[PDB]
Amino acid sequence: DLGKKLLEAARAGQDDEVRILMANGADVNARDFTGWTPLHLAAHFGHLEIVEVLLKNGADVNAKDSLGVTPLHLAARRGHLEIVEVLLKNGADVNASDSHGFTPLHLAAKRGHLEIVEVLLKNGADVNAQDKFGKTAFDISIDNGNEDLAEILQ
Amino acid sequence: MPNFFIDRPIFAWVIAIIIMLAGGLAILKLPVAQYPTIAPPAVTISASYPGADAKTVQDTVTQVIEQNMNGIDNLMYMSSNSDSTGTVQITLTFESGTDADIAQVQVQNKLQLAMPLLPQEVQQQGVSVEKSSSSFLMVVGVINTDGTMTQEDISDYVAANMKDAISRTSGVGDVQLFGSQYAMRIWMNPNELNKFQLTPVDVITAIKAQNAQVAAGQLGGTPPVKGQQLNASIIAQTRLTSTEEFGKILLKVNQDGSRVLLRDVAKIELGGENYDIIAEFNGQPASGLGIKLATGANALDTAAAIRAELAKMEPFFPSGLKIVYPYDTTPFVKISIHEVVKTLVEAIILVFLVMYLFLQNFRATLIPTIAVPVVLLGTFAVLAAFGFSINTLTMFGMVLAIGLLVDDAIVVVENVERVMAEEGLPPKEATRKSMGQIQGALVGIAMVLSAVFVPMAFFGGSTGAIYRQFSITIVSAMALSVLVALILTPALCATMLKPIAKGDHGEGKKGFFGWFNRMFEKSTHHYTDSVGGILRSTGRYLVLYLIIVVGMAYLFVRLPSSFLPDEDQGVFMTMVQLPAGATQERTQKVLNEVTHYYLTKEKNNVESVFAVNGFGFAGRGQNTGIAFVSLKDWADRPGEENKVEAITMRATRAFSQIKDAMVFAFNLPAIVTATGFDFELIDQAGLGHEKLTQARNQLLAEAAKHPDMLTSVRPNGLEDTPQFKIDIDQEKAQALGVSINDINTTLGAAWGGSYVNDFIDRGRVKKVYVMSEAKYRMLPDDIGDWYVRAADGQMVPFSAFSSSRWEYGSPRLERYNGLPSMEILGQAAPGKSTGEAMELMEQLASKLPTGVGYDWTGMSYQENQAPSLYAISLIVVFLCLAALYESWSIPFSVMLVVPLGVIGALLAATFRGLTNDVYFQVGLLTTIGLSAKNAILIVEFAKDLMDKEGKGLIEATLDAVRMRLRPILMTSLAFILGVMPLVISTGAGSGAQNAVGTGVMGGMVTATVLAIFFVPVFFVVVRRRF
Amino acid sequence: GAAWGGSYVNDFIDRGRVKKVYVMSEAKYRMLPDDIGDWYVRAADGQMVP
Amino acid sequence: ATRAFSQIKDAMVFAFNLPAIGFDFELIDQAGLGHEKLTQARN
Repeated sequence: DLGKKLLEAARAGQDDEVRILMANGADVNARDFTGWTPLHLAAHFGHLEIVEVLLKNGADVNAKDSLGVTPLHLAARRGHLEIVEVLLKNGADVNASDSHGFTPLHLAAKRGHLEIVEVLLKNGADVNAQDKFGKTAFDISIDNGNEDLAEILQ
Repeated sequence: MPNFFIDRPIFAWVIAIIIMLAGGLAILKLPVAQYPTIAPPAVTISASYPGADAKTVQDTVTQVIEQNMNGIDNLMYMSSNSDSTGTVQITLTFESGTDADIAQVQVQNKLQLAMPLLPQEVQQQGVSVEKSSSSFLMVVGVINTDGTMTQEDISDYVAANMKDAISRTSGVGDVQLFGSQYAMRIWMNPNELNKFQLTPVDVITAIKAQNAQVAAGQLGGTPPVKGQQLNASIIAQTRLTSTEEFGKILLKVNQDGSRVLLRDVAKIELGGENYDIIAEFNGQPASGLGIKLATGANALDTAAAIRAELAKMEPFFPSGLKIVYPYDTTPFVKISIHEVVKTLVEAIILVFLVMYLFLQNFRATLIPTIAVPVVLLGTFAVLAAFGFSINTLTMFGMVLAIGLLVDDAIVVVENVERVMAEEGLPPKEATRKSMGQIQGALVGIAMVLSAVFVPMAFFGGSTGAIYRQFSITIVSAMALSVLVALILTPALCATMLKPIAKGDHGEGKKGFFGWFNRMFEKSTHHYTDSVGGILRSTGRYLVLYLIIVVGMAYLFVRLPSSFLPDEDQGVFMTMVQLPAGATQERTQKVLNEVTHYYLTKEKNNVESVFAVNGFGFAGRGQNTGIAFVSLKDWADRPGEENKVEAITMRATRAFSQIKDAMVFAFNLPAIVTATGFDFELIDQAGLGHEKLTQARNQLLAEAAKHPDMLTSVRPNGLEDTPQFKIDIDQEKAQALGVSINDINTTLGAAWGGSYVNDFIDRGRVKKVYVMSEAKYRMLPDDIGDWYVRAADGQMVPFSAFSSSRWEYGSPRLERYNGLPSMEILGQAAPGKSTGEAMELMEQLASKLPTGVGYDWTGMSYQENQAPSLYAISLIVVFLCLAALYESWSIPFSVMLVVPLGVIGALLAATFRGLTNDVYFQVGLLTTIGLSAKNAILIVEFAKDLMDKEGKGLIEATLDAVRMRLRPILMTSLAFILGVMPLVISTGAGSGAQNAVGTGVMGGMVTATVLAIFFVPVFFVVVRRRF
Repeated sequence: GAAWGGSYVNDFIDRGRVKKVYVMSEAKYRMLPDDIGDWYVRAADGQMVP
Repeated sequence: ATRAFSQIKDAMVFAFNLPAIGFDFELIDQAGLGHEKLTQARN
């Protein structure tokens, strides 16, 4: 399957191969036992050019994991702000919750990423929302010990 | 001195007998193996961590051990990897000449002192430290054709009934078991455990208490009260022995009277220590024994010893339990040794024929028949003294020496005959005169041949180990040949040779011999007429010479190089690589599909297929596998269409259709090592694993932009795969009265498996493993089935105090010299040298992200001396001829014969399409050595005639060249014929025979046809200039 | 094990040198098979039992 | 150097050229004397 060679290229960061596979119509919705799509991989491992090329090609922006996770979740947890914005412009559910109740904000506030937390907030992300534990963006920031993130989310 | 043993024939016989005896004794108490030890000493520290990922193993075991490998002597480099099968393996390689015993004990000791720093379960399991540079003599497969016992059943039997017996057998040094003995297995059930408010913590606690060896005292023990009459020992509780006893282990006694047994919450049975690997032999469950040869032991006497012991323990095998021999190096040694004796025998018969064809008398043809065998037996003694052994290298080393041995014998005998025929001198005084003509020449030759062969035994590392065998072997035979040619042979001539009247060249005699003599005696005129005309036009031939030299250089650099010729070992391997996350079941289908291909589309050539599911030389896990294919005899696979390379390529091309995985066949190395490089990419800062992977990919992509320099540049490891991370919330846990220890044990034991303690099975100590039943530990949705008892006594699900997420991690983490790394393999593009492809890789690596270093390991290290050694060699040779002739100039007329022998070898090698390997190179040195010997004699005679009877330059050269025609012709005729069998040899170690054959025959023809014409020219032009 | 076999507990310093500390039953109570029932262990509720 | 360091108070400061490349007496406690009594024997 070309779909597999796509998952390898999307993860590896080979734009040239990825574009080529685009020419050849390799499945853009290909999956692996984890449910991760080429867009999942690219968002997680942070390559933008791929993300855009993938989105231009009909990829599900709100593709979910077997555990409910999405590309925004992946990009927010990891550090890529540029990826976050591109994803949001294409219709990524800002309030997408995990099987465990985690949203893109939680993963962001959990790891800090103040610059990414602001972007998610100005897009209608709940303050309110609770993860399985019942922690909220503020609960996660205070416990973590981030005073700067406490002001933003307050 | 010849004149000493000419008057004392009996003394010479004593020496001959002593040499024979000493040799005979040596050829009986001398080790026998396929190859000597060539690889540098290497020690491997192996450790296991049941249920541990690649990351955990490295950060708790690999790193702790690596930091303690200091203070050890003669380390070249350290290497290690950490798999997701819970295994770690640290290999330390040492300088050549390092006592492997001392090296291992130093590694072992440092490891001991680091043992207290390792995880508990890693200590329980134990840490191994073994010499890894060793090679298997054979592997003994043990299958069950009855289908009445699993591979665990076979394994346990082999370990408790065979492993020990084989180990004690004479000759075997080490024995590896391809499996594991039984082990008590407790397959827990989370649904049941929760029903009785129990956890894997309870199950473990109960087993450690109701299955242990409790120490008690004695009755009437010291100090006793006076009057005590008996003193008996007290026996307490002792470890359990049966499956039934374990199931009876008490866990909880309900408040209603009933009890809960271990049997009630888990299935109890005997299984294997692990289930990672599953082995099959032609589709049948199998196990085996990897057997190694003890040092100094005889491989043949050992292979026969193990087959006797196996047959001696045969009547005790269970039903349908048969043993097979998938791998065995014994046949190679038998064939090798047999073909050496054969060659040596038919070499004496040929020398006998050519000796009788030219000399035409039995008494003379008898002399070489004695001199040659004496020297052979003698060199075996010389080898023994140095500590060498009979092996493939030293064996061929002699079949190349017979040419120099037969020569020295033919030269002494023929010269005596030629003298008596040119003057009415009786044998005794003819031998004195004859020897007086070649005494100095023979000694000088011994020096020259030493100067040619001895420097070759100075190459460093592995490559030096190989040359050292040939060199020392050939030099010994050479020096022992001259010695016999100055003692035994001269005595045998002045005693066994009959008088021959002056002018009697058998020119008039009956029949063939009479015709042959007139024919040859007239051809010696046609020959001296040609040389006479040649010496009238030397300029024309100086030009032809340069053409030969130029052609030599061209044909030399255009010849591909390989270290040792590839062979058909009757076996080959096929790798199997499934995608990431691929299950053991899937891998099995592909292996069945591979085995089904061999036992069908190759039934004529394939004997068996040993499918090992879960193993790989560059990575392990459920998604990997190997198939060891064993072929039928070489007498059942005729033609190149049925050899390994033909079958391999045809197999690889057939497995390409499989869209499920990457499957390809490939012949194994000649010696267990290849070509290409061993590049090591090193994280020299704190970059991490992901940053290192990027630097690798970046370099791999760059090397892809040089298909004219770099080919097949690939990573020698595994690729990152999705992992299932669990996040235990510390807060909610403490908020429910649940201990983190309880959590990480019920999880670690149920899903990972925990080794609890030991029990005795039929008088043998074995392990006890606790672990969840398969159906309760397969998917992420099963984690919720597991409950943990809190302080309040309530059972709390895992889905209450944890979360999860998919992640990426390495299944196999590598390290080099204490730092993170990734191995990179490659080779030089066709036509380019490794020294060029290496230089390029260094350049590409110099442009990598800051904090990324590199280094060379293995072959690529111990990587440079050839010209330096043959510059010293070239000099010593010169100085020798200089002293032999008392001249600074004359030596040149001898050293010019070198290219004449080389060109022919290059023609043959290139024509047949062979490589410039070690067999070829050694074949050259012997050709060069022999052709040089001819020149030395022709020059010695010519120079002598000028100094003695004051003959002219041309007059002397023509007379000298005439006298040397027959000797040179004879030894060359008997040589070529005796090598023919090697050149045409097919199958069975031919790859080696063909190398030593084509290289020699081609070079031997050109080195005599051209030398008899060119050396008279060299002498003249040199004598004219200087 | 401690009574009938003796148990090595730790070390102590005797006149400058380190030596062992042993705990074993008095000879008189570890000579006969019947002496096995003279030994009491404490239960969970603080009651002794032979 | 050593001459100038003898001026330093409450400290033993020696500058020595390493020998290329005096006596060493050892006082032993044969009985179980103890550290204090051994010191008395030294003093």
